Amino acid sequence: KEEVVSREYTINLHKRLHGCTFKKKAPTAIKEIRKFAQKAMGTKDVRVDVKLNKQIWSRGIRSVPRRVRVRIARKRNDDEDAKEELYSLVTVAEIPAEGLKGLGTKIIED
Amino acid sequence: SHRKFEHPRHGSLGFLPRKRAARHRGKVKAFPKDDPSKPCKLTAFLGYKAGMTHIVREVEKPGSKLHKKETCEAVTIVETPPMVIVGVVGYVKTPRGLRCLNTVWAQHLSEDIKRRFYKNWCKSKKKAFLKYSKKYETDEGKKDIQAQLEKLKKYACVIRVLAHTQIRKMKGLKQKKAHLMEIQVNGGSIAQKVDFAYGFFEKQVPVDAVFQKDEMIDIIGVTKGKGYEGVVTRWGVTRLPRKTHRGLRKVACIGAWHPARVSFTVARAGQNGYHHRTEMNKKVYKLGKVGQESHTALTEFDRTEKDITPIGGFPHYGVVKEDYLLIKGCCVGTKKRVVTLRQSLLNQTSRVALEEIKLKFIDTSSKFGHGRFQTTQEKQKFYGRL
RNA sequence: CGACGGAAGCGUCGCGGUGACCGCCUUGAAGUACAAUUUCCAUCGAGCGGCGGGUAGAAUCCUUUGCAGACGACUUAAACGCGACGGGGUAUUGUAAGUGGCAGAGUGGCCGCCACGAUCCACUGAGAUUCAGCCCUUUGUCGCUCCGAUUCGU
RNA sequence: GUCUCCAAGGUGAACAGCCUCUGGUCGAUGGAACAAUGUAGGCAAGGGAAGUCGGCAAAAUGGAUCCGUAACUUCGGGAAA
RNA sequence: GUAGUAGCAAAUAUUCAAAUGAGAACUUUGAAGGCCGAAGAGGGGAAAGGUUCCAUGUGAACGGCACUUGCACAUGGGUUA
Ligand SMILES: [K+]
Ligand SMILES: [K+]
Ligand SMILES: [K+]
Ligand SMILES: [K+]
Ligand SMILES: [K+]
Ligand SMILES: [K+]
Ligand SMILES: [K+]
Ligand SMILES: [K+]
Ligand SMILES: [K+]
Ligand SMILES: [Mg+2]
Ligand SMILES: [Mg+2]
Ligand SMILES: [Mg+2]
Ligand SMILES: [Mg+2]
Ligand SMILES: [Mg+2]
Ligand SMILES: [Mg+2]
Ligand SMILES: [Mg+2]
Ligand SMILES: [Mg+2]
Ligand SMILES: [Mg+2]
Ligand SMILES: [Mg+2]
Ligand SMILES: [Mg+2]
Ligand SMILES: [Mg+2]
Ligand SMILES: [Mg+2]
Ligand SMILES: [Mg+2]
Ligand SMILES: [Mg+2]
Ligand SMILES: [Mg+2]
Ligand SMILES: [Mg+2]
Ligand SMILES: [Mg+2]
Ligand SMILES: [Mg+2]
Ligand SMILES: [Mg+2]
Ligand SMILES: [Mg+2]
Ligand SMILES: [Mg+2]
Ligand SMILES: [Mg+2]
Ligand SMILES: [Mg+2]
Ligand SMILES: [Mg+2]
Ligand SMILES: [Mg+2]
Repeated sequence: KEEVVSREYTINLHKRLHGCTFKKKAPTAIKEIRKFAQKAMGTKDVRVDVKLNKQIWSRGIRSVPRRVRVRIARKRNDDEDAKEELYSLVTVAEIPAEGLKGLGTKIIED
Repeated sequence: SHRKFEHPRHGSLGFLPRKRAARHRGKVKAFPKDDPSKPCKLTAFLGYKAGMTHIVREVEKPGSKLHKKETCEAVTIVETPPMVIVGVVGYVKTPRGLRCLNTVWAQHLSEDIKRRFYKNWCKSKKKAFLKYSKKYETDEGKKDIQAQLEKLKKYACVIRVLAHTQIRKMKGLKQKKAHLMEIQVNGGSIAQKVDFAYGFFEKQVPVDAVFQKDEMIDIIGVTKGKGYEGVVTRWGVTRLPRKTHRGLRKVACIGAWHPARVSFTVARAGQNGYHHRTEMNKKVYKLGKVGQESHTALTEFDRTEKDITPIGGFPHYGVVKEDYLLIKGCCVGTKKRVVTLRQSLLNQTSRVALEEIKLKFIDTSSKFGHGRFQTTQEKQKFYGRL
């Protein structure tokens, strides 16, 4: 519909990382988030903000958060002969006072 | 020289090869012997394995320790919604066995059955039976259809109906492609069989028309798959001593010097499970008819209002809402696997076969844990409505 | 065309149409010089150029599922349902954090107040987790509905 | 395989093991699956060496304080009996 | 031929962003998460080696995957009693 769109998602990392090897759990979370953005935005080029990477690794390589609230912003790449026209930027999102209860997908305005 | 000590061989050579079955739906290898003096009746039915539970009943077995006592026995729930007849096929007895003579189909076929004829239904143009269905629309075409039926009445010796399941009615299966099979018609003359089959075109046949309560049936299906497996698990050979170099989960000697070849009777690692099996003498404890008290888990002794499905649903299956059969013991295959029910080929005369079942209690607690509440209301009342 | 034939019927029979043979008549054969396969049949298969009629699909790869699985393979799904959240059901643990307490062995100051205190009690069978191969599902939110590729014919 | 110098904090008897600061370093080709067999590490109802040439292997015991400690003895020990 | 087969598996571990480059899982910077844990994977020296030291640059080969990399190759510099 619109190439430039931003939304906030709640990713359930617990079920995606179930039974994963400890030494690959947090690294696998990065791959799962990258895959999640590709399906939710249809853009192969996905960039993970350093703050989100910090949150993923906050509790070490084993204990990744069960659920994470992230903002995915699809935007146009404006560099000479970019491999892809668009790319998605995944960043951390604020959690309301009530937490992740009753919180679905939300579209962010301009 | 002779083996030092004698024990029976591990495993059965009557179930070889231990390969993956070339089919997913259970095939009926043999139908019951036909008795012309009896009314026309179907001999088989398709169902889906929903799950297991246990029941309690008072045994009536004179001379037994359990006489007038209560026994707890496991049972399997098989959801058996009515099947739809969509065609008829006749076979002629030849010196080379039965040969298929002709196949007559019904005018209207559901989308679920038509999916069985495609590998990608959505991408196709869905042309199946479109031209065939048109000849039902003309007088000359109708005469041809009737002529084919008369041809079966004259030459056919075995008549089977084409029936498919209404798989859409069980949303837990997540499948829209129905299962089709040939079900033999026993009883009556050949003409009656054809008239019996043609009369059911596009109509539904309930499971109660095939089976009933307290009778012995055979269950046919494909066992649970388990992939590549070693000899110890696959064949039951004993493990080697702890200090065995290069591993102990093996057969030590796979053959004498002569014959200078490995024999087919020696245990070898390979595929385990997903094998075709035909299990005999499964007693029907209960037949649940939708819209009737028989569909609920009520008994003459337990008046608690509750359904057959345990609270939380049958794990990996869902909620049973259609007709179902309660079968003593265990059934082949995983949850959701299509199973074939067949009438017994033997004459059931043993006391166990003729025993009249009377259930006292049917457990409906959650099977996803150590369930202690038979109903959701009981659980809610326990926690002050939680 | 009609009837019959189901053991592999693919044939038999009847009626009608049509050709040949036969019947009658006419005409010819050689110098192909003394033999040189007596090429010509039906069994399908056809391959082509034309003249008519007929027909207007699938499979596989990519994706998906886990009733399957070493890899292949297999069972599912692909304009409406599916997918991502969330909710409910179910289950595991055992009562969260915060607040309050005239609960607490006692102890240190001040003139009952104040400070310290493991633990205890109330809110609280609470909180957390629950398909990843659990069940139901819009009360509610959101997305996607198909760019393609490889082949296959009596 | 190859001589030697410097040597922090916590726990503790301890330059034991375990964790940390200074300094150093992520150098061991990577990716995807989670079959058999294997190697390394575990656990297990009831029985408890019936296994096996043989308790092989593993398990059990383990620190400290108090009590208590036999035969035998070269009178010292045995003894952490 | 075997055969694109046996095989690459000890020493806990990598991840994100950006820069550079024809080319980045492997170079550099920053951030995070780990390890050595002072009888060290830290800081020196004796033997032994002999330029491996430092800067810049680099077609190939070599560093048993790869490299923009370097204890490799090329040019120059460097050891004061
Ligand atoms: K022998
Ligand atoms: K068994
Ligand atoms: K054994
Ligand atoms: K609390
Ligand atoms: K409580
Ligand atoms: K293994
Ligand atoms: K023994
Ligand atoms: K030296
Ligand atoms: K001097
Ligand atoms: Mg047979
Ligand atoms: Mg399996
Ligand atoms: Mg040995
Ligand atoms: Mg269970
Ligand atoms: Mg939920
Ligand atoms: Mg699923
Ligand atoms: Mg101390
Ligand atoms: Mg120490
Ligand atoms: Mg034991
Ligand atoms: Mg025990
Ligand atoms: Mg004992
Ligand atoms: Mg013994
Ligand atoms: Mg013995
Ligand atoms: Mg030992
Ligand atoms: Mg002694
Ligand atoms: Mg190899
Ligand atoms: Mg090796
Ligand atoms: Mg590897
Ligand atoms: Mg290593
Ligand atoms: Mg590395
Ligand atoms: Mg260590
Ligand atoms: Mg450490
Ligand atoms: Mg020292
Ligand atoms: Mg190399
Ligand atoms: Mg250098
Ligand atoms: Mg050099």
